[PDB]
This record gives sequence, C-alpha cells and structure tokens, in this order.
Amino acid sequence: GVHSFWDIAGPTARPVRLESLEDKRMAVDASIWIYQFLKAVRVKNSHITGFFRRICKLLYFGIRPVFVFDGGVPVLKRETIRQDEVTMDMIKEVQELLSRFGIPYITAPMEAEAQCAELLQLNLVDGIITDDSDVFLFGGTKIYKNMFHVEFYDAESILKLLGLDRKNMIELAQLLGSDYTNGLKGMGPVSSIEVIAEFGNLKNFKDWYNNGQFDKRKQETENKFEKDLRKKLVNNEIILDDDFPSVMVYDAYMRPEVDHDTTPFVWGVPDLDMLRSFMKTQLGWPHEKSDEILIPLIRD
Amino acid sequence: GVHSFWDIAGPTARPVRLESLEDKRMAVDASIWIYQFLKAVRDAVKNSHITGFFRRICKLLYFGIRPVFVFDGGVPVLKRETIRDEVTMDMIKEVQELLSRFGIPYITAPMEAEAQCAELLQLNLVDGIITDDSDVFLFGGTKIYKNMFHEKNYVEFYDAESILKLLGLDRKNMIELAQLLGSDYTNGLKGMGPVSSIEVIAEFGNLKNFKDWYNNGQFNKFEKDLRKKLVNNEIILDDDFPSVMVYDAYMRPEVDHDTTPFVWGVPDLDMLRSFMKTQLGWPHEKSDEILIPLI
DNA sequence: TGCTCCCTTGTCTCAG
DNA sequence: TCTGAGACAAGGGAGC
Ligand SMILES: [Ca+2]
Ligand SMILES: [Ca+2]
Ligand SMILES: [K+]
Ligand SMILES: [K+]
Repeated sequence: GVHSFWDIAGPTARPVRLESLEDKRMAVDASIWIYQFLKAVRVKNSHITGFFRRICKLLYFGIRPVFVFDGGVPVLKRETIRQDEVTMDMIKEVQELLSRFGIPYITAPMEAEAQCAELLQLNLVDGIITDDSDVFLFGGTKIYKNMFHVEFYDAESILKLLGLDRKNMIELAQLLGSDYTNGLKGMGPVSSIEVIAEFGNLKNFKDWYNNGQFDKRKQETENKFEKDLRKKLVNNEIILDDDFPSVMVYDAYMRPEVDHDTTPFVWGVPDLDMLRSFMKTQLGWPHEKSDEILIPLIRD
Repeated sequence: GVHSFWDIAGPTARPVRLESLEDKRMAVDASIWIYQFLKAVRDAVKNSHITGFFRRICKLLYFGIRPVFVFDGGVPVLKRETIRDEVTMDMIKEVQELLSRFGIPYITAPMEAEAQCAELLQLNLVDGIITDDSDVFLFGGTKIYKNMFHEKNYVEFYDAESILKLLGLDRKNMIELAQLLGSDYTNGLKGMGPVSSIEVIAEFGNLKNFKDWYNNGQFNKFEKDLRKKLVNNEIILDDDFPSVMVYDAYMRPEVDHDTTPFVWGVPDLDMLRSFMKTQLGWPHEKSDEILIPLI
C-alpha cells in the first residue's frame, strides 16, 4: 500500500452496479487473502471458507475472474521493512478450490498488484479487483475496490480531477511512504498534495529546499505557503540528499518484475461433483448445502 | 494555564445559573482582558477595551455580583525562563477610571493576577474567583467560576474538594501534573498528555517515585509500555526533577496579603454618562437605558 | 503578551 | 505578552 493514497483518490471513486460486470474478466488480487482470513476469525479452514464465499460472489455476477498470487519480495520492498503463518498447504487447497471451480490462476514473479497491472495492459483482463493502492503506481487502472463488503477507480479520473499522472503518483508515495520508501516525516495526504501542486516535481521541491538552506537570500521572496513549509520541514529535521527522489523507487514502479506472457486465460466450469466432495471433506459440508449454493451457480 | 488541565477538571464541574450569584464578592481576573479585546474585535477596533470592559462590568452587576478586579503586575522570572498591537498605559488608566466610576474596587497584583485572586479568597475578602486560567488551582485557588464571559458555553463551578474526591488530586498532585503536562512554569515531558500524566500520578504517587523507577532501570505491562514510550521520546530525568523552583513559585507566589476588606460603592450615573460620551459618543439617553436598572 | 478550536500528522492497540 | 479504526499526543495554524 501507499500511505493515505485511497484518501486522496477516494473523491474520484464512482459507484458501479454489480450486475453490469457480467462476462467481464477480472484480475483478482488474492496475494494476502489467506493471511487476512487467518487473522480475522474468532477458526480452522477459514481460508477455504473465505475463498469459497468470495468465489461464489464473483460467479454470482458473471465475473470471469483470474486469480493472482504473490511470488517473491522485491529488494526495495525488503530494506524498507527492516527499518500464525502461510503454509503451502493452505495455498494449494485454495488453488485447488479454484481449479475445481474452473477458475484459472497464476503466481506472479514478484508482487501480485504489479502482475494484475501487466495483464490489464496486455488486454488479458478488463478490470482489476484489489484493495491495494500500489496498483495505481504500477500503471494499473479500472480498479474495483470493496468488492467484498463497490467503488470504481481509474487513472483517467485521477488525472482529470486531481491533476495527478503516473509520475505524480510515484512521487506522492515518496512523500507519503509506501512498501518501497519511508516518506517524509510530516508529509501526509494534505501536505503531499500541496507540495506536488506547488513544486511540480520532487527534484524541483528539493532544490527549493537545499538552495534556500544554503543561501538565506533565496527565501526573501517566499510566500506564506513556502515560509510555513520551510519551518515545518526544518522542525522535522528533513534532509533531502542525492537519492531524493530515488531513481530506484521510480524504476521499481515503472519497470516492476512481471510476466509478459500474452497467452490468454482459459475458463472452465464449476465441477459440482468435485466441489461437493471437497466441501464435505475439508469442512464437513453435507451435499444439500453445497448444491443449494452451487446449482443456481452452474445454471444461473 | 496548565496544558490540558481544563479537560481533566471538566467532568468535576457543576453548572451554575447566574441568578444564584447575587451579592457574592467576586475576585475578577482581568489580567488579559485588554490584550484580548484588541486581538478579538475588528472589521483593530478603536476603544474596544472600553466597550469590552463596559459590557462585562454590566453583566456582573445585572446579577448583583460585587466584583473586585485584579490586574497583572509583573512576570515571574521562572515564567520568562520558560518562554525561552500593544496595551498602553492609557488603556489601563482608562478601564480603571471606568471601574472607579462604576464604584468598583480594584487592585494591581504584585505579580500574577491569578495568584493574587487565590490569595484574596484565602483571606475571605471574596467568595469566589472568576477566571478561566487553570493556573489558579495550583495557586491554591478554589470556588472557581469558568466561562463567565462566553458566548457558546455555560458557566462552570469548580472546587478543590470535588477534584480530590472525584479525581484524587490535591494541590501537590496538580503542581506535579503541570510538570508532566507543561505550563507557564515548565515545558513538561514530551509525549505525556492528560491521559498518561494522570495515570502516572495514580500509579507512582509522585514524580519522585516516578523518577526512581525510571532511573533505577535506565542504568509489568504498564511500566514496560511507559518505559518504551519514555525512551522513544528520549526523556531525561535529572536532579532538577521534580523542580523545587516550580514548586515554590506555585506554593509561594508573590501576593499582597493585606487583610483589609474592599469597599463597594454605588455607580455614578452623571460621571458614567460623561465618560462614555467623551470616549464613545454614547448619548445620555442610551447610557440611562443600561445604567438606571443597575441602581 | 491571549488562548482555544480544529486541522494535519505521527505512533500504537485492537480486533474483523 | 494483513489493513482499518481509534485512542493519544505534538505541533501548528486561523480567529474570536
Ligand atoms: Ca502492495
Ligand atoms: Ca496563568
Ligand atoms: K509521510
Ligand atoms: K506534555
């Protein structure tokens, strides 16, 4: 996630009738789904329960989901971190629950959100389902938020209403903080938007700071906004060095590690036998339950 | 004022209808009225100090309060250390002339008006203290009437017994509170606000016990959490903690201890009609509308 | 030389 | 002069 970015983006959110998503293929970001389900229960096989509940919600509206998972963790994402777990079984048995629903999946090389962004650019999907805001910085758009509680978000609306483009968002993160960077102490959603509007880019921002700190003549012209921003930056002891902004943060967002495979996904059909004989064994579900749920799913 | 003190005291307050204050002798803390009338009225409005003091005076008299006003004199060095248009001599003698014509007694405190106010009570020259300055409690103030000149708020009565009964805070508890929270006399410890400062007193009894525990260690749940909190704010508890000086300036401020009763005299219409016309152009007709009821 | 809302942010806890 | 929410506190600014 990028800190408080949903707060900034949210006023561009637009509602969407769940009906209208019929036959739309979606990249579903489930990189953290199992983890969440482990930590939000007052229980065992919650991931299977949680996955199933959600899978049925996607199918109920004719969504053609393709599930994506996490691979490795990128270098930048690690060095920023140093400053009940996920078992391969739990993973396998939800991928298995997908296959038996006929739902395809991939495991991303690195970050899932990055991958989802790639598939959408490759015309392999028509929408991306996630609650992770980093998807915007990786180039993603047509985001569907709060699918499981619905808010449509896209790069156009952000550009057109907030004036933020791809470069702007990658830079906002370097103020607000994110998985790739620590941000600037003192800069939250309001100030970081003020800075980008006023200074245009982080390189311009830093010159104004350094120059002003190197020769006090430079500040003589400064308006109220700049004057008050200086003290704040100073009282928080902000040093803006060579690696501000980071070319590495930029590159990591603009060229994330992703699968560029153009081969389309295949969507099968929910195998009522294997599904009923999965729920029964892993959860203890009688057939009369799964069939009441699944039969209207197969035949609509 | 002691930082955040009014939020700790707040639930101990009991509301007051103004009609219940008739004939009570009332020390008024006018120490900052002039500087505020300048800062708070404009469109800086000329002679706001006169109009300001005028309205407030009449409000006190409408409810039959016999007030005695108290102005700042000096500024204690410990206050000057801590911090590390204008109010003119004419404004002061102007509002004080007005007070004299109303037949209202007034004094100028050796130092802090709040402290003098607390003293006046302690000597039974008055029956209550009208101020909004939380520092008054540390000066041993009590029977304190807050919000007397709001605006949105109603008026709240505070006293040292309620505070002790409800909150478990005596005067020494409060003087040490002000060293966790900061005030005019100390900047306090950073990261210690109302909630946790209160908890420290109720667990350690005093800043001495609080220190030992923190230093004896820096060389359970609550104590470990607090220690992480203190360390991450980088708190230094030296020999000056708590401070005898802060303690002395609150327990023994400089005040006039004269036991001589004040004397309230009737307002003088003719004199008052004159003053307003000279300063503000208020015709005798207008003044009579406000004044004659009050005689 | 006011002091107080209240906005903006930083840390931490807690639970869905 | 895992995220989201929410509780606590620092640190400002704008206004009677
Ligand atoms: Ca992410
Ligand atoms: Ca005071
Ligand atoms: K930040
Ligand atoms: K404090």
